[PDB]
Amino acid sequence: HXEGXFTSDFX
Repeated sequence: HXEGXFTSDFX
């Protein structure tokens, strides 16, 4: 799970 890393893509 990308816990606290949703912005990963937004980059």
